[PDB]
Amino acid sequence: GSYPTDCSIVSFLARLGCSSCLDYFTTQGLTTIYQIEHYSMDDLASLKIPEQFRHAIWKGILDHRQLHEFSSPSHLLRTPSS
Repeated sequence: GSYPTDCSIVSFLARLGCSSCLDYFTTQGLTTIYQIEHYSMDDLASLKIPEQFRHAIWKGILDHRQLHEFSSPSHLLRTPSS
């Protein structure tokens, strides 16, 4: 519902076994996983998601972010700004 989407908090949470947590996401306006693809433990906690769930959920979101940006020691450089 509401425009086409890919990964939803419903399926995203279902895979982790915490679909009930959706109420906390919807209560703030989050229905898609992408909407929180870059969510922090703070934001997740702000929505009212418990620490026992925010961690699991947060973990799932992080794993999704790694797909877009991988990490490796001594491989690629970057141009830092102070």
